[PDB]
Amino acid sequence: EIGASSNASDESMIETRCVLNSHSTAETTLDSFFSRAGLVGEIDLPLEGTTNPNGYANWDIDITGYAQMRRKVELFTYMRFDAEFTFVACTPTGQVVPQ
Amino acid sequence: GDRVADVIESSIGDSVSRALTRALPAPTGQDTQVSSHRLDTGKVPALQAAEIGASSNASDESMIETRCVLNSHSTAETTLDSFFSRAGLVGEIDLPLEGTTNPNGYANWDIDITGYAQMRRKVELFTYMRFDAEFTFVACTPTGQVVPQLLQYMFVPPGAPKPDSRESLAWQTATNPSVFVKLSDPPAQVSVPFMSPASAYQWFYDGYPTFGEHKQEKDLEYGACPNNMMGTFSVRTVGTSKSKYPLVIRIYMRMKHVRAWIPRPMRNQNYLFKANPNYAGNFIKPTGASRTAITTL
Amino acid sequence: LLQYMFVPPGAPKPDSRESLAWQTATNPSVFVKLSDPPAQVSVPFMSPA
Amino acid sequence: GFPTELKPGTNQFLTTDDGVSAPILPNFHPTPCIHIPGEVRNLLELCQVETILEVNNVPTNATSLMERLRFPVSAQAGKGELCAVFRADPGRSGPWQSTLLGQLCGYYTQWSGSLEVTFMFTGSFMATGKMLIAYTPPGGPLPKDRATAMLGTHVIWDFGLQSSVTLVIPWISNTHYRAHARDGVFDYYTTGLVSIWYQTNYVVPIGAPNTAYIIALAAAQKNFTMKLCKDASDILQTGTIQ
Amino acid sequence: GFPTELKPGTNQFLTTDDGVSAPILPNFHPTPCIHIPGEVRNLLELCQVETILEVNNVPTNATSLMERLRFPVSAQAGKGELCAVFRADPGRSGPWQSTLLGQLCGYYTQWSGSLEVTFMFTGSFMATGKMLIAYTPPGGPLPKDRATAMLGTHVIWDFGLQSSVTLVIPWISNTHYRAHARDGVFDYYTTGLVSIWYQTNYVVPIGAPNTAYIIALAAAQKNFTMKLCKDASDILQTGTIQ
Amino acid sequence: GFPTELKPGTNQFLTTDDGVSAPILPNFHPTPCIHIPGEVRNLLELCQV
Amino acid sequence: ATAMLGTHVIWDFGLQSSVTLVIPWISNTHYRAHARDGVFDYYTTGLV
Amino acid sequence: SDRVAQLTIGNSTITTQEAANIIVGYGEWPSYCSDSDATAVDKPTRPDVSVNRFYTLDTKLWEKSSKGWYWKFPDVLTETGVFGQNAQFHYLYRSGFCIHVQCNASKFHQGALLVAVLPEYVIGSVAGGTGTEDTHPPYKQTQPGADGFELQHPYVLDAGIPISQLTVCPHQWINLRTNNCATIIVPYINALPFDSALNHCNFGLLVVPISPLDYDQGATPVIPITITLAPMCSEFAGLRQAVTQ
Amino acid sequence: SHENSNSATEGSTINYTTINYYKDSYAATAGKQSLKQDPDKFANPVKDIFTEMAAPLK
Amino acid sequence: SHENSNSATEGSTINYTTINYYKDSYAATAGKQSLKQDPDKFANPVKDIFTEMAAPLK
Ligand SMILES: CCCCCCCCCCCCC/C=C/[C@H](O)[C@H](N)CO
Ligand SMILES: CCCCCCCCCCCCC/C=C/[C@H](O)[C@H](N)CO
Repeated sequence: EIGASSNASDESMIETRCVLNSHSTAETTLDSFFSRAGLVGEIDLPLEGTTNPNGYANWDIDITGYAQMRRKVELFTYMRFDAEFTFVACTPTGQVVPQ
Repeated sequence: GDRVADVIESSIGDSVSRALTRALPAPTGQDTQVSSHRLDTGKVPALQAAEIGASSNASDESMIETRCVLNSHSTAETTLDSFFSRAGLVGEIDLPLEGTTNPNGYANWDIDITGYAQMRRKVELFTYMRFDAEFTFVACTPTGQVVPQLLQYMFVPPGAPKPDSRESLAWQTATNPSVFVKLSDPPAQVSVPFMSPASAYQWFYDGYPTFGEHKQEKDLEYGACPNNMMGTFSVRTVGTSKSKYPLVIRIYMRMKHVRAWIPRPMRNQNYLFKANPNYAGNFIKPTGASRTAITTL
Repeated sequence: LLQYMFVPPGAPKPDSRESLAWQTATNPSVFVKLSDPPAQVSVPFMSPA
Repeated sequence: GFPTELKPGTNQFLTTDDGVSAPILPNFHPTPCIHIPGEVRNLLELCQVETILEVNNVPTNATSLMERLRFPVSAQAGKGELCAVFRADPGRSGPWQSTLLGQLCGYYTQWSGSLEVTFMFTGSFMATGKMLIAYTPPGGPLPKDRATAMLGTHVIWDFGLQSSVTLVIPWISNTHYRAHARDGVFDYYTTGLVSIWYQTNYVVPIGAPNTAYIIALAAAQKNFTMKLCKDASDILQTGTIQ
Repeated sequence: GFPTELKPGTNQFLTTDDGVSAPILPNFHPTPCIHIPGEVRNLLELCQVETILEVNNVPTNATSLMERLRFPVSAQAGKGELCAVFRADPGRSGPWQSTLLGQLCGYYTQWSGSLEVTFMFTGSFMATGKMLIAYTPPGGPLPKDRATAMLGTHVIWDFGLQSSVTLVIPWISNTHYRAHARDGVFDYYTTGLVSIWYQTNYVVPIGAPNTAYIIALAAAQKNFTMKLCKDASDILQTGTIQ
Repeated sequence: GFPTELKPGTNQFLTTDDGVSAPILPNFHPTPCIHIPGEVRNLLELCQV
Repeated sequence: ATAMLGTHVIWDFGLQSSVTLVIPWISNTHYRAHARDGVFDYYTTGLV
Repeated sequence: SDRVAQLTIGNSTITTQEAANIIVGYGEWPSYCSDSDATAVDKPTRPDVSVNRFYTLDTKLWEKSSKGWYWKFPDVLTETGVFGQNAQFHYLYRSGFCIHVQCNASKFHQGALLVAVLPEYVIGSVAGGTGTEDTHPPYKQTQPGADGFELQHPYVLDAGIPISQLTVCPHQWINLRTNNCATIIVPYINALPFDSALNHCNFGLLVVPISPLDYDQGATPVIPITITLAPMCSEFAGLRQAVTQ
Repeated sequence: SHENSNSATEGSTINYTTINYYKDSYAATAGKQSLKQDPDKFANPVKDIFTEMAAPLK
Repeated sequence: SHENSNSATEGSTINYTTINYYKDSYAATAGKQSLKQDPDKFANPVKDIFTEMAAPLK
């Protein structure tokens, strides 16, 4: 009712033994959870098409276009961070071309 | 409190593991000391009893007249890391253009090193092994030619969504670690930690993972250790359309920081199934070669 | 893409391009492409003498 | 002309690799950080906050999706009947998916630590009663009756001024960590079952409602840890987000 | 812009090369290691454990593969006849392939150190006798008789309360190491021959079995070392492991 | 991500270049050297015979 | 299989001809009255 | 001073006059789980004398044509006494063992038994002989119970592993000419501090006659092999209702 | 090592270990965070804190 | 050199010499192990150890 999580411990409910917990909590930190590159935008540069037939495309920077990234980032209201952007370019067949 | 003698003097709770032996440094092979002819009664090093189950401790000096040899032969190369830290084939992924296995341009490889006898016989020598891993992915066409194709290797831990198509949403890799390399580049190489829930990988699990009746349909669960299911390996050709080239991907694993427990007899029969000690019942062959007679070579 | 395997005396000699000996689970192997610079390794003094 | 030799692993793009990248804007100083309350530093802080546990996750229609949050109790025949059961796995599909703890554990393959479940009684002040909440360690099937259920870890809940009671699910496992359990061979990592039985009855006087609802809140203790960060099990996206 | 010059050997994948690789899971801490008994630290520990030596490796059929482990002795004519012979090479095809020492030495090109072979007598308690076990250093052919065999290293075995005797095969070689010997020019690294001759007879009283079996256990001494780790001589695989 | 710039002379194989190469056999210790008479140390020793 | 569950000894024939089986004092009361058929079997010592 | 021995634990005592010393598995005595190794938070129960006692489970007859037998641990005791009751009522399990194999004969009998303890002894099937059939051993073969199971191909131990290398495991030899008993003390061997006593079998005990039994006609033809064993430092945790299998 | 103090976490009470090769601190690696947690600041954010073993409502 | 202590052989009595360029210790090289052996713990694991030159069975 108060709105506070119950503070009852294991020792105060059942007969417990002595366990030295050495399990690290490092991997649940913010940088460990978030510092993994994920898709945030995709740019298509077709030869003949209606989207970008001019050989260029302007992508308004926003990470809300893909649910995988959006669900993670949207967990918190305010986020302050640096960014590292990697651009993987290839033809639709996955082939690399001298462009 | 404790007032009765059987509780006060009780050894219950003594968690120290009494070890009759202690490890001693041995950088080189043991030296051979001078020995002379020895003619005495009552004391006899030659006669032993393998009945006890202990290896005979008779030395060279106690059997024949030996000289003094300073043995400087190093024992470094027989250590666990020296023996195991050599990359070997553990899995092969085929990505055909037209086929029945993986015609969709992607393939999910359940991570297991039991698919190749060369690696399996080495790793299966010990019951429990704890180590890091270093995986190298050599990709090429069936003719051995390198082609300008961009691939994605995804590590899919147990419980993560397995991709079902080359354009599946799971490839967004927002949380899973992924590697993007081209075939023209050197083979991709990453280091994988010890991810088992147990304190050590166990190649043989003499038990069942879940309770209940183990009928015919629920019979493949024997010998399967969930503590060794490290996840799935997903590879795809990065693109929306079908790839121009057929690809075959070979995955080489090299253990490091290896620790091993409980040595067991080395396999002597042909392997038949992954994660299964089954052997050809009618084709049981002897461990070594045979000879016509025991009195001749 | 080529594979160079060092086969010490006593190790099984491969008999075909798809032989099981190429699994190199113990033997040292080098995987290089012709476009890459020539493969270069250092070999110790391995003679019994 | 310093001699270097490229080793395998070059030219690759590893998404989890922590490396250095060229800064696009030299000499750029970001906006100074003012103090904002409620800063998180570890996801374990969020994993220790109680959230509503959808124990009664039977309904599916939109007009009654709200009743999944709580399950009812009422006057009974006093034979120790069963009220509700649910598995104790947080990252497994089921009731625990409604909790923030379960949602976060969906991002981590392995978890270790004792969980805590608090049930809030929302009945009238004049309604009393006792309920038995029992946790069955792994290996034992669903208890057939209260006499079988009492043999495991359990708590006796007495309705009173203190509306809620806390049931601690102790960390009882053979392995240091539990991988995510599911149907098949991976049920080896099951945590067990939590069953709620009527201890005596739900006693209510004349003039008060005959049916009362219980709200279950689930959270993790201070020894709870997570390992092997993995991809999300659910992708909240059907096509392209337009 | 640090000037570097790539030297030959780049872009290659050396399977035995010890290098650094990018960690897939940052900040991941593995499961803590509990104490497990029987940890190995060096393969020499396994090479010093006695294992059954298939001296009588004549049979091939499945129903009698078990009799390869032991070879028989019986009452004889007392002329010092020959009982069994076998080569002392551990990594060579033959009896030594049944031993863990031989199986491990199959993984190493060069070995150096004295070997030890213990024969366990499994006859009746009332049966006595003496046997001569002689080791012939390299260069000498198979001895034609006991008089020739005694000239090399040998031990006289007396049956008694101590069932087994230990024959030490001393390290006698011109080279510091022996490469794996086989038929052809590589027989230069032969270790020699071990032959077992009846010293006096196998004497047994009335009412006890006339034929008794001997179990041979082989192992390596504390000066045994191995070098030049190589690929396995046998590949336990016919097709693809399905 | 240490910035390096390749200078001319890369990818070449110089036969007289003294460089480091990856060892094929890790932790391998060669056979110990016994004393052998008549060791040469410089070709000038042979040029004076 | 049922008998082994109580106090027991394993006797090996050898040079030592005899073995000693100790019947420990296991009783609820400090003393045992003389047991016999009927209600007085309450003081039974057990079976060997 | 080494041939006569007496092992006492709990309320049971086992004696022997032709012993052949005692083998401690991997040179480590059984011990209770340390607080830095334990992972369960509930306080384990340590019944002590009620479970740490010598259980005589079954008797097998050694014959001139016997192939060998094996038992699974603690399967053999999952249904025996207070130990079995505790193993059924408790989810977790931890204990050592002291296995005493009895096989007594006369001075005119001959034969040799290899008594070994192989941890995680996974039994495989014959795969239909040719090896094209993906079979699995039945429940009665993977968990034989207190009756053990007779090996079909003792040369490969029904698992593709030669018995010639079985001596690398803690083992003793029962050679009827000298000794009539084998004593092996096995600590807890697992990758986990605790495990289920029903689903998981920590190790399997193998009794395979390497040298066939022989005797002239007229002597006692029944040579029984009796297995006697006693858990050491047994712990249990995770109590719930009893589970039979 | 004189670089710009322009990382996203500058002016904080916590120390990181990062690798950087440029004058701008925001180009550095992610590094290691401090393992400090404040679970109570969400779990029990009450004005008058109450004892565990006692009655929450008195 | 402040890195994570997450190698597979951490908390051991033996010292390794490894080369690492990342904050995770399991990415390091294999390095050199200590040449410690315990041959007796398999070869002669008896309770009452017996002298070499004496009679094993007395
Ligand atoms: C090569 C230059 C790349 C420049 C990268 C700049 C990225 C800056 C990081 C944050 C970008 C904003 C992410 C989206 C924020 C909000 O969710 C949306 N604006 C919603 O309106
Ligand atoms: C790029 C990501 C690669 C991830 C590599 C993870 C490998 C983890 C190492 C151990 C893998 C398990 C090996 C096989 C274990 C057992 O033998 C089988 N599971 C038998 O069931």
